[PDB]
Amino acid sequence: GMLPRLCCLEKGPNGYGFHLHGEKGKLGQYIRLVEPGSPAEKAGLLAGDRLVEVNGENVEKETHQQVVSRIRAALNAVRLLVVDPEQDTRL
Ligand SMILES: [Cl-]
Ligand SMILES: [Cl-]
Repeated sequence: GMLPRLCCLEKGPNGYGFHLHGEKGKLGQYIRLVEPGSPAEKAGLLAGDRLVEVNGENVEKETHQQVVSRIRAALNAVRLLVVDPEQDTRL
């Protein structure tokens, strides 16, 4: 579709079930290691997706630490707006 994917994740016993990672000396947080059967999987996250917003706030220029803090601050739920970096670029 035209609108980016919005993944709404409900925290489970063992968390959301994904890793968030950045690259060295570069902005951008990306999804990896989406656990089978997890809230992350069920919401439609895929490894390689680039995170654009967390709960309605743009994180494209935030540090790893800042983004993790925002996801953990939503102590039970989170809405992640994500894009496929091979198909979407911020200018
Ligand atoms: Cl991965
Ligand atoms: Cl996309």
